[PDB]
Amino acid sequence: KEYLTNERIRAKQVRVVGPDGKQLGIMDTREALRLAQEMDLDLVLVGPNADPPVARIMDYSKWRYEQQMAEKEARKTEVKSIKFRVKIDEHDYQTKLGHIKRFLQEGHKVKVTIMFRGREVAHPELGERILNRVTEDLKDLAVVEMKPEMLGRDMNMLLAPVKV
Amino acid sequence: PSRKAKVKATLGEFDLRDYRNVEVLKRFLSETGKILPRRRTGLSAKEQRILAKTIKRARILGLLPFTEKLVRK
Amino acid sequence: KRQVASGRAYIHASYNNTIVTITDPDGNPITWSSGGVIGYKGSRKGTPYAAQLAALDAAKKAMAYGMQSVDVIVRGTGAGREQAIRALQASGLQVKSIVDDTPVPHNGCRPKKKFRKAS
Amino acid sequence: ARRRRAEVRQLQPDLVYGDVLVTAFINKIMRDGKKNLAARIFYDACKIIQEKTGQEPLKVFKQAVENVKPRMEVRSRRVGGANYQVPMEVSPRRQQSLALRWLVQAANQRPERRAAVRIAHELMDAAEGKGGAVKKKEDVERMAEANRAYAHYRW
RNA sequence: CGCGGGGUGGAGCAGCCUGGUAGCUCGUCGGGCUCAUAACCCGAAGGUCGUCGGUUCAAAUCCGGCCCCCGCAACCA
RNA sequence: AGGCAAGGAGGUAAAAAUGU
RNA sequence: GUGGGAGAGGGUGGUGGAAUUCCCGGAGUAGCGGUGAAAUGCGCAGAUACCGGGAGGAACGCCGAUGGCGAAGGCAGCCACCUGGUCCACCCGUGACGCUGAGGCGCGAAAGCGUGGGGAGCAAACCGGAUUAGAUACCCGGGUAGUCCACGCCCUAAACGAUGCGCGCUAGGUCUCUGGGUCUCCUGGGGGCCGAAGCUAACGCGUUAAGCGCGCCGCCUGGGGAGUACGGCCGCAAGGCUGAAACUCAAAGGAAUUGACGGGGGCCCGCACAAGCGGUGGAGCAUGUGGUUUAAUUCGAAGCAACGCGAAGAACCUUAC
Ligand SMILES: [Mg+2]
Ligand SMILES: [Mg+2]
Ligand SMILES: [Mg+2]
Ligand SMILES: [Mg+2]
Ligand SMILES: [Mg+2]
Ligand SMILES: [Mg+2]
Ligand SMILES: [Mg+2]
Ligand SMILES: [Mg+2]
Ligand SMILES: [Mg+2]
Ligand SMILES: [Mg+2]
Ligand SMILES: [Mg+2]
Ligand SMILES: [Mg+2]
Ligand SMILES: [Mg+2]
Ligand SMILES: [Mg+2]
Ligand SMILES: [Mg+2]
Ligand SMILES: [Mg+2]
Ligand SMILES: [Mg+2]
Ligand SMILES: [Mg+2]
Repeated sequence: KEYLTNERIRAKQVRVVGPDGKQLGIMDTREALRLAQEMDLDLVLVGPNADPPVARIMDYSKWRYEQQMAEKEARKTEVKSIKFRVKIDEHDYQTKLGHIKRFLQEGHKVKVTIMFRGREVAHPELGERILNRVTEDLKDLAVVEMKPEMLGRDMNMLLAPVKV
Repeated sequence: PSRKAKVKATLGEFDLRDYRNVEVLKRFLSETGKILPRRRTGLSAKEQRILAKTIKRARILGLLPFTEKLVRK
Repeated sequence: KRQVASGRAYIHASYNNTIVTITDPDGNPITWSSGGVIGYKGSRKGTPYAAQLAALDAAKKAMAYGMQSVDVIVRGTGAGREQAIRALQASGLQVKSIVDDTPVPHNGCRPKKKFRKAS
Repeated sequence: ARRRRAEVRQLQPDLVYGDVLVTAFINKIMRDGKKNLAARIFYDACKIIQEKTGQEPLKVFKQAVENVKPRMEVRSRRVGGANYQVPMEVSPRRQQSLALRWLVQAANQRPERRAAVRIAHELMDAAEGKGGAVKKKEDVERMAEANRAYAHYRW
């Protein structure tokens, strides 16, 4: 994802855009560089595809750093995927339910996802049967986000906390 | 494996149980306040033990160091 | 604003960060440097190079208080105690001596579980 | 590669100037084994150098090489479960080779028409202490300094 | 009816607020990796940001209305 | 000064489920 | 008995520093700590690191051992007290007073529980963070009981030398610690190691025997069921002792041996990775295959070692559909 700086800029007449919400026109590469120098914020080819390449006057590195930080923040609060079957047992089901409950308590969203084989005929019903029941059980902690929808080789149900 | 000198060897005849005898005693300690072992002192097990006890007693008084510092490093 | 020329350098070293505190010959600390002081967060914080850098920084700081006379005191062992010492020797101070001093317990309280298995 | 250190090849040196480095450079330039193609190219570049920047073309090349030779390089080791870019010294021959490679890359990376010309220009830049090869070298040096901590994983 | 907040690749959510420059996780499909399955990794596929506008050289972004979704009150009668 | 070795350091030896 | 000796034996009273934390004081500022990486965590009310003191509680560095003590559990700062065991030397006193021990009585780590205190660290549970498909876990940040003491109770253990105690005999050597000697060597008592004979299923044991005997006690008669039920006793509880059967399986096992295997070690190798040059995957097409479709898409080949393979020549032929 290269928004390109200073003399990473090959294009002749770049659309020299300012830092904020201003422009300087469609000016040369050298001109753009000079402008960047003036602001001390780098010249950055943020839209190369655009009607002459969009060349923002921004400090590139700092911006990138900020973006990275934001990304990191986004990493976390999160979603737990509880994977059911068609051939899954009653004790197993209970275990899964318990896990889901724990997750809810913690403050995590819940993708209860069923993983299917062949017999996508007597798969969907069983997926519903398990998942619906589970949802009914955890109603006290959980507002269902996504209902039991069959999606080709899988089935999803999702639960969100009522409150945390 | 350390063969410079032995503390009993460099020495003449002396008493083990006198803590009040620091000159002959500051010899069994390390540069750091630490007791030299059998293979650095050269005493009988029994004798060594006695010496250790005496050293401890001295420390408790204040004659010999509990510890100090190693230098130069 | 204090001005001393004379004193000591403690290098306390954990394997996580090799800290260096410069003090006057009383035991009153003027200026100090560690890994995070030289930016360095985490992993590298207590690497030999980091320690060296910290030492250099400390020396520089001391110099800003006309300081020359410095008695080294290494407390514990970290990633770079020896390197730190070397840096100090080089850095720009009249070094007194490298005093080796561990804060070893005389069989104290129970160590942590990481420091368990030492037994 | 587990027995002897395995010899470096004994290059037949240059026909024109009388040097092995030159030959090596030529070889580096040449892909597809088309030597007298690229040897000619090299000679053209030399000529250009002589004309443009009035100086002995071998000497210029040598200077360029010297400029781009990096004494510190970066390797890579997975240690602990994290991949540290390892800063280490370079052996002389290896360093030289690296420099040559970089020069050749720069010659290709240049925006102008004819290869010989490009090569010549690149060499001139290197001699000056500038261009693409030099930049690459600088970057490498930085890397061997922004990672100078993990230095202790001494291979 | 009164007020606040939000509507975004299939779902959850970042970014809006500070005009230009849309990300991650789950899901879809394909591959890899593996002796093989999950797990894994990668991609590839896939959003104009509810919508109609205007602003401005240029809107997810500044602004209005409608459409929704959440909640709080709705009093004297 | 090197020669070997003893001991103390500290760095490294990541993680990776199953069964035709 | 007398003369000695060694020792972390036990209890009672004290003290001695390092260290930790916590408090005050000082100087000092931008992070510390933490990790395979990180994050939670603390820090500008100023942490951390450094010095000065003080407050505690706990443990005892070096010596320290492959060592010493006890009957075992166990036990280490040091000193004092009370106090056990034991070893030698003299062979002086007694004249078989002994050995063993069902029961019984006593001790009995650690955890646990009761009553009261104390509480620094560590730290189950627990609350966090990461790690992870998941994380009740390994890793980090806290954190309660507990660890510590008194008094009471609990009585189990890989309570191990997995070797019941007692004595007599049956090569040595070698190191150790501890006593006496006529002291470069003898002779006792312990602790180890190597090995004669012998024993053993082999490993190994081998004067500290698992050798040869004798003495007495404890227990065993396939594994699982199960140290469970059932009773009985004990306990404030947790549980403990005491201890089956029904059924079920033709095994449960030990010791070694050959291999194989190991995210066991050492020594090696190979284009195995690195170092390098050029690709493959992205494009079209050439082909072979899987899948799918067909009236039939003949049949096989299957990870490396099936996939420009049989096919080194499919228009009919070939050809098998
Ligand atoms: Mg006596
Ligand atoms: Mg303070
Ligand atoms: Mg008699
Ligand atoms: Mg008589
Ligand atoms: Mg804790
Ligand atoms: Mg977690
Ligand atoms: Mg947890
Ligand atoms: Mg913890
Ligand atoms: Mg209690
Ligand atoms: Mg037993
Ligand atoms: Mg008995
Ligand atoms: Mg004994
Ligand atoms: Mg003996
Ligand atoms: Mg025999
Ligand atoms: Mg033997
Ligand atoms: Mg037997
Ligand atoms: Mg039991
Ligand atoms: Mg009962």
